[PDB]
Amino acid sequence: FRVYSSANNCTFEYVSQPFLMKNLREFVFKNIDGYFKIY
Amino acid sequence: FQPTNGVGYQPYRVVVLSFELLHAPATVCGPKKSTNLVKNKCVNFNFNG
Repeated sequence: FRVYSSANNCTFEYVSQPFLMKNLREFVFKNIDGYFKIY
Repeated sequence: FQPTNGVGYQPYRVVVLSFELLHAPATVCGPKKSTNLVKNKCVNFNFNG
């Protein structure tokens, strides 16, 4: 796990949805007026 | 201190929750207590605004 060392000062958190997923998985990300929309 | 400390000397627990609203998520709502639902009648509705 060579991702990160720590977090120190932090902000909003969310950890949930233990759900899984010849096949394709499209992904669209955008942020406007502070709302991070994902499709 | 003592179990029966008088006013002005006994412990004083305080909560000072601060109000703010800026570019940070402005998650401000109203005291909208949910009410009953009716149908088949001319009525005024507020569905999530």
